[PDB]
Amino acid sequence: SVLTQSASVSGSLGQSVTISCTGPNSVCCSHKSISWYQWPPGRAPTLIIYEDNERAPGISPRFSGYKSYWSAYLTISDLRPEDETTYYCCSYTHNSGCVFGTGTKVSVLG
Amino acid sequence: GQLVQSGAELKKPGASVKISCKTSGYRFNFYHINWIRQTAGRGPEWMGWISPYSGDKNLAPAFQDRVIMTTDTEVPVTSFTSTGAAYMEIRNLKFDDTGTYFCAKGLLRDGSSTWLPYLWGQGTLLTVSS
Amino acid sequence: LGFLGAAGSTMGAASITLTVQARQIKQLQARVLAVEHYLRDQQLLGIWGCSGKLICCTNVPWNSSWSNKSLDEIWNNMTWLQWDKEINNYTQLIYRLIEESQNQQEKNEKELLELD
Amino acid sequence: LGFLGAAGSTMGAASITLTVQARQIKQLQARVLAVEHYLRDQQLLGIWGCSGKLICCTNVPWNSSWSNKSLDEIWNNMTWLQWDKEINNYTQLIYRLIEESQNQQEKNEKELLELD
Amino acid sequence: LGFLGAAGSTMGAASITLTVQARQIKQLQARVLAVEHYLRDQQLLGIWGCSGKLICCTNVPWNSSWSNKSLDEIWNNMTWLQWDKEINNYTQLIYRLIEESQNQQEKNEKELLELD
Ligand SMILES: *[C@@H]1O[C@H](CO)[C@@H](O[C@@H]2O[C@H](CO)[C@@H](O[C@@H]3O[C@H](CO[C@H]4O[C@H](CO[C@H]5O[C@H](CO)[C@@H](O)[C@H](O)[C@@H]5O)[C@@H](O)[C@H](O[C@H]5O[C@H](CO)[C@@H](O)[C@H](O)[C@@H]5O)[C@@H]4O)[C@@H](O)[C@H](O[C@H]4O[C@H](CO)[C@@H](O)[C@H](O)[C@@H]4O[C@H]4O[C@H](CO)[C@@H](O)[C@H](O)[C@@H]4O)[C@@H]3O)[C@H](O)[C@H]2NC(C)=O)[C@H](O)[C@H]1NC(C)=O
Ligand SMILES: *[C@@H]1O[C@H](CO)[C@@H](O[C@@H]2O[C@H](CO)[C@@H](O[C@@H]3O[C@H](CO[C@H]4O[C@H](CO[C@H]5O[C@H](CO)[C@@H](O)[C@H](O)[C@@H]5O)[C@@H](O)[C@H](O[C@H]5O[C@H](CO)[C@@H](O)[C@H](O)[C@@H]5O)[C@@H]4O)[C@@H](O)[C@H](O[C@H]4O[C@H](CO)[C@@H](O)[C@H](O)[C@@H]4O)[C@@H]3O)[C@H](O)[C@H]2NC(C)=O)[C@H](O)[C@H]1NC(C)=O
Ligand SMILES: *[C@@H]1O[C@H](CO)[C@@H](O[C@@H]2O[C@H](CO)[C@@H](O[C@@H]3O[C@H](CO[C@H]4O[C@H](CO)[C@@H](O)[C@H](O)[C@@H]4O)[C@@H](O)[C@H](O[C@H]4O[C@H](CO)[C@@H](O)[C@H](O)[C@@H]4O)[C@@H]3O)[C@H](O)[C@H]2NC(C)=O)[C@H](O)[C@H]1NC(C)=O
Ligand SMILES: *[C@@H]1O[C@H](CO[C@@H]2O[C@@H](C)[C@@H](O)[C@@H](O)[C@@H]2O)[C@@H](O[C@@H]2O[C@H](CO)[C@@H](O)[C@H](O)[C@H]2NC(C)=O)[C@H](O)[C@H]1NC(C)=O
Ligand SMILES: *[C@@H]1O[C@H](CO)[C@@H](O)[C@H](O)[C@H]1NC(C)=O
Ligand SMILES: *[C@@H]1O[C@H](CO)[C@@H](O)[C@H](O)[C@H]1NC(C)=O
Ligand SMILES: *[C@@H]1O[C@H](CO)[C@@H](O)[C@H](O)[C@H]1NC(C)=O
Ligand SMILES: *[C@@H]1O[C@H](CO)[C@@H](O)[C@H](O)[C@H]1NC(C)=O
Repeated sequence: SVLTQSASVSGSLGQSVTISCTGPNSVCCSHKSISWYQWPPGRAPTLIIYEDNERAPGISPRFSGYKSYWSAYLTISDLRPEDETTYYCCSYTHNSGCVFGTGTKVSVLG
Repeated sequence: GQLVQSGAELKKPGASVKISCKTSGYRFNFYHINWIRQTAGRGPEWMGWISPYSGDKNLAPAFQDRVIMTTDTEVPVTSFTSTGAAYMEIRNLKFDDTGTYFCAKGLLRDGSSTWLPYLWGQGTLLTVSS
Repeated sequence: LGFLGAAGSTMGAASITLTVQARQIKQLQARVLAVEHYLRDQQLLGIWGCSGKLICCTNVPWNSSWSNKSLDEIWNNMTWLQWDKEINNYTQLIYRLIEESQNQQEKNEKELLELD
Repeated sequence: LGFLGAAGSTMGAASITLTVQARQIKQLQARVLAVEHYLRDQQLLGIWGCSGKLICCTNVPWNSSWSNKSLDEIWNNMTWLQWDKEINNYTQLIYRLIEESQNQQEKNEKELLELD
Repeated sequence: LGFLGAAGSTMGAASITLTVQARQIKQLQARVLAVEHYLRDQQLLGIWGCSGKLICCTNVPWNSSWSNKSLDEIWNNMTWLQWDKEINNYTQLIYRLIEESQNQQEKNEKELLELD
């Protein structure tokens, strides 16, 4: 994929964790919006963030997006074992389909 | 709001397959129906989407020559909910086309995020063997 | 579109048509009733300080108990028909709060002018 | 408090409750009559330039012959019922003066519209 | 001058007198009808944002197809009676354009206020 993500991120329980999403400026993030998903293997994904700032319904306050032209970020506050899953970023526009990134794994320590 | 997909099926190479996506608990015509593929060697891939309302569809360039999308006419249950189904057909299956296929529906009726796959079906496996 | 043509549209989309619906022995009873119907809503706007306006912002804060929905969830994901049902039990409460806020504003502007 | 519950209160206290009273073949005639009374008062406010306001300041100076009471003697020492009785014979003079002041304002507004 | 006394005067002269003319079983029908006419005209002014004013400027540009006359040809050379005949077939079109402009204006005022 034109989008890339770090292979993995980690932190201790209760620690904040940040996940980057980057690519060519034409894909991320000039004139583009990035959405974020949880996607456990063997299971359907859940939408977490859309328009880089808005939480999807049913999503805990601990999840929040941040943005820069070079990269979109997802930050998870209060890291829990419940969040120990694979995440994907998706670049999108109102006139185009989703472009998925390579994804990242999140590990929870202690 | 729930989406239900056709169960897993085994195919020979070059075979066509048809996958249903039954819907309930929300108005079928109000949201875009998205299709997403996941394969271990490729990761998630967008297969495009079809509007249940206008019939308009947007296939990703990779799938424009192989994927056909259609929908059923919705049947109302309440003034604000209905049932119906979307279907997708894949022509000329390859071993590279194996893995889980998902049905999903659009997030909003309007705004720039309207087509995002907010709700997902459980997904089902497609297998190709000689 | 047309009269109520926007009824199935989203609440945000519907706002472009507000003027379409703002306009518009048994025959005599029909005529009197139409007048009472019209004046009922105009009376509320006059009390609220919203008279002459299609869209009128107030000083009353939204109470999340009335709805916990995000602005996208309301404006880009709902019809006005659905919205009225969601807050049907709170509509009169909201109306009274608007009236209380207007009367305090009228009083405060008077006091400002008394000082100046 | 309820409808007219403010009637025995001082004029200053009563002013906080104005919105409470702002609300609200024989049957048909009664319905028409109720509408005429509502509109009668609204027409006066429109004539005075006060339409859409619960409290409306004018450019008419208080004329001491109507009452010699100080503001404290009026606002904190009287009810509105008592006040109406004290100036009951001058209300028509006051209404006419308000209309005359509005007429001058409209002439000035017309000039301003052409200027800018 | 009195009610309709300006009718034979030019439109420009007449514009001065609008203040004067803004004022002023079968009886039941007469009373209902008088109310309907008052409210019909006020309903349009409220929708247009022109309520409370005798003269109301809008943001709608004049279409030369409605009339090719210069302002002097209209204001100093015509009665309002003659003018109404000239645009009798365009009046409803003009009204709709005013209404659309008001709704776009208030939507923009809302969006401006969202930034405060
Ligand atoms: C009844 O209910 C239904 C369902 O709720 C309502 O329908 C929903 O209506 C909303 C609002 O209109 C739609 O949202 C809008 O969707 C478009 C994107 O869709 C576009 O892409 C399609 C891609 O498919 C192909 O074509 C493209 C062409 O480039 C190819 O590249 C692809 O490869 C594919 O071949 C395209 O097909 C669409 O065009 C067709 O369909 C549309 C549908 O609405 C028709 O109008 C077209 O004529 C044509 O048939 C279309 O291009 C988004 O772009 C919209 O976002 C913009 O507009 C929003 C309006 O509110 C605005 O808020 C956004 O910010 C954004 O505006 C931006 O872009 C504008 C472009 O002009 C700029 O002007 C603006 O300044 C800003 O930059 C919007 O998200 C829903 O999709 C639609 N839902 C469904 C399922 O169809 C319906 O409205 C209801 N009816 C009534 C009366 O209420
Ligand atoms: C019914 O229709 C008629 C016809 O249309 C209409 O009469 C026209 O009225 C307009 C004004 O609305 C007149 O146009 C103005 O005339 C001004 C005055 O110039 C001369 O006339 C003066 C008298 O006019 C008034 O009184 C007569 C009756 O007496 C009446 O018919 C007029 O309508 C108007 O009410 C007169 O005093 C003046 O005096 C000059 O000549 C005498 C001769 O002895 C001399 O002694 C004086 O020293 C002086 O030289 C003169 O005779 C004119 O000033 C005015 O222009 C000024 O005002 C305008 C508007 O503010 C400004 O834009 C401009 O820049 C100037 O400041 C203008 O030209 C028109 O002339 C009338 N037409 C005719 C044919 O008489 C009636 O009003 C209509 N009635 C109603 C109720 O609507
Ligand atoms: C029916 O009629 C009765 C009698 O007129 C009304 O009762 C009066 O109500 C008014 C409004 O509440 C009272 O006005 C206020 O009285 C206060 C009395 O002081 C209290 O505290 C002292 C000790 O500090 C006690 O001794 C006393 O008994 C009271 O408990 C004043 O303190 C108030 O002054 C403050 O507010 C005013 C108004 O804003 C300011 O101008 C002052 O500067 C100050 O901030 C105020 O004067 C009045 O006293 C009551 N009268 C009596 C005899 O009790 C009823 O209200 C009326 N009912 C209705 C529905 O109208
Ligand atoms: C968009 O709305 C749907 C449905 O919400 C309901 O239907 C809307 C049209 C409107 O009438 C709302 O006021 C209604 O509440 C949302 O889908 C719901 O999501 C919740 C949480 O996951 C789920 O429990 C519901 O079952 C879903 N639908 C129904 C009918 O229950 C959808 O999330 C909204 N999209 C947003 C906010 O982005
Ligand atoms: C919010 O609404 C609920 C339900 O009406 C009410 O109990 C609560 O007091 C309200 N909160 C405020 C601050 O008014
Ligand atoms: C005040 O009112 C009296 C009685 O009507 C009147 O005679 C007097 O002229 C008025 N004063 C002014 C300035 O109008
Ligand atoms: C207030 O008005 C009442 C009723 O007229 C009167 O009895 C009382 O004496 C007045 N108070 C003062 C201070 O004038
Ligand atoms: C003028 O009127 C004509 C005929 O209705 C119309 O086609 C044209 O667009 C109008 N011009 C403007 C500026 O509105």
